[PDB]
Amino acid sequence: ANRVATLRRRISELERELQEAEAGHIEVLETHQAVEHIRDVYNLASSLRADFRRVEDSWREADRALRQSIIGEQYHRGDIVERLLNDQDALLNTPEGRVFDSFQQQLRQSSELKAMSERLRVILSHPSASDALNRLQRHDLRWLVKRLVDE
Amino acid sequence: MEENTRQRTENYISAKNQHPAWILLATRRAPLVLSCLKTLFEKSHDGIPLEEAIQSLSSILIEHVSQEQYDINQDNPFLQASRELREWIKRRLIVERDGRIFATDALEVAITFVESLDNRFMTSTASRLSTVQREIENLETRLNPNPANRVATLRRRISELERELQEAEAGHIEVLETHQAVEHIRDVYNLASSLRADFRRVEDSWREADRALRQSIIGEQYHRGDIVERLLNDQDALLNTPEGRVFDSFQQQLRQSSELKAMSERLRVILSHPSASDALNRLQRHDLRWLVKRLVDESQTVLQARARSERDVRGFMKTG
Amino acid sequence: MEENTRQRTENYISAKNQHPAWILLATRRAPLVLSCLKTLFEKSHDG
DNA sequence: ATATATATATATATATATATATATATATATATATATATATATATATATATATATATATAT
DNA sequence: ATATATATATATATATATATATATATATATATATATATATATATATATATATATATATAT
Repeated sequence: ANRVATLRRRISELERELQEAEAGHIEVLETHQAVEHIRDVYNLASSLRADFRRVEDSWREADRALRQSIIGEQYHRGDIVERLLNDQDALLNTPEGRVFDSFQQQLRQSSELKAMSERLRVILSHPSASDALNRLQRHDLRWLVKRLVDE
Repeated sequence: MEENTRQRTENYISAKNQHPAWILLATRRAPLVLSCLKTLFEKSHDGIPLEEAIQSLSSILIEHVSQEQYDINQDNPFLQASRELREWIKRRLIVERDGRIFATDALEVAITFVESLDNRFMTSTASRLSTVQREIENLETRLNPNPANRVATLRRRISELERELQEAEAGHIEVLETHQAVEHIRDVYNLASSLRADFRRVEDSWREADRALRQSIIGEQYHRGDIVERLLNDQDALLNTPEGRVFDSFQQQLRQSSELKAMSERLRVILSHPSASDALNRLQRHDLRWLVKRLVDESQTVLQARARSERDVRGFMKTG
Repeated sequence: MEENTRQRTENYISAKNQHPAWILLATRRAPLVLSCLKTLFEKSHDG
């Protein structure tokens, strides 16, 4: 009931915005606020790239721990046969691996990524963006999807 | 210009030799100082009454009696705390104002670095990839003024929402599984807690503008020549473009009390979910619970500071 | 947790001595190293 | 006239030896800087005595 | 009622002790830089062994 009520209020709000738009009450952001919004969206986007280098370290640490445990257990086969029969990856580093895997599941919805890539270029084509972000930042934000997928 | 990189190297050298945050992290006692300062400022809501600060710092020093390697004396923790507070005030990483102590930008940056060393909240997450998607989708609709595009976007989003409503009517709704809820709560805490970051810097910017204005007035042997340009308008003389106007726009959103009323209930409702027990520790739950009031109180303090500075500089262009 | 009040100083003491990032910020040559590395990795994060 | 198995010639690849330059590990010396210790001076707070401003009690 | 003595409110002067502020000098730790020896790596000349290419020669 709460879900349907919230969606019913949201759809009515969108209808009101549509009614205003039909009347011609469009108001785009000035430069003063467009610069701020562009900077904010840049500061959010650039964080997606932050933790790729730590997932690798966590997985390597799990690998070293697993090998040391295997060597230490001089007389136990049950643990290794348990590991091998499991269909899951041997390096279940819960704190980082699972979050990264769920993030990858999102990265593979190419429909959203294409729209995001187009929107990046369109935003960077606006006159205000040249003042909001210097050259290097504009370049970095322009190639975000490519480097995300490559990493 | 490529020489900007060499200029950046010079800037880094200057920051190394002059910035309180980098200065602190290079000393041999930095771990103890940072731990004590964080333990002091962690629980607080708005500054610390100075006397209250002394007692808490002395109690913490007593918690560090076993740490005698840093000269933590048992004879009198009160005197030690009194000495330490002035030691840190002299380093201008904590400041004294209105009978209470605050943490300046340098200490905030240092603590953010230290506590982001190892166990920081993950930013590379599906939740943030949805957040940036939504935000970038929203920004484009407001960057272009074409009416056909706007109406098309609205009349397609209406169809999406209508389909989702029809599906929810059939009962196909679904809630977050425990791990998604944990991740989303962590991401939302990471977003919300960042609003409070820049209050300690707006004040520095306004003080910088005030000092620049006074230096410009005093530096001309004949003040009347320039005072005319300043006093010709009734608006605030602290016209700090870099941060003042951004903060003013942020106020222009804070004063919409309806959003705050909704947020106050929504945050506590979110914290009521069982998964919030695991996603956030007790301290983070406390900080996120009172964040709505904390932002407003901090904004009132900052606005009062600006009012004081503007009034007391207007009392200076006159009589000059 | 409550025991964090005491464990945090040990954690920070270990970090200041072990973590490469905090070691680098403590050396006397840090600014040059940071500027050179930032310039190296400015153009490309792909490796 | 082609396959199929030796034989010979040639080229390639490898091993040995030496010369030259560079990298790494270890040890030591040096310098710098940090932090501390020490010494001195001054500031602040409290206590006690006297002076100035104002009023009341005691003895006859 | 007169005459004497004392007390109350407030400040200033002087002394005592605590504490902070300032400066200097010192010891210490540490970073760092250098030097030495050793090992390692690359290049060139030559000897050695392997492999391939070409041709001869048997059998169909």
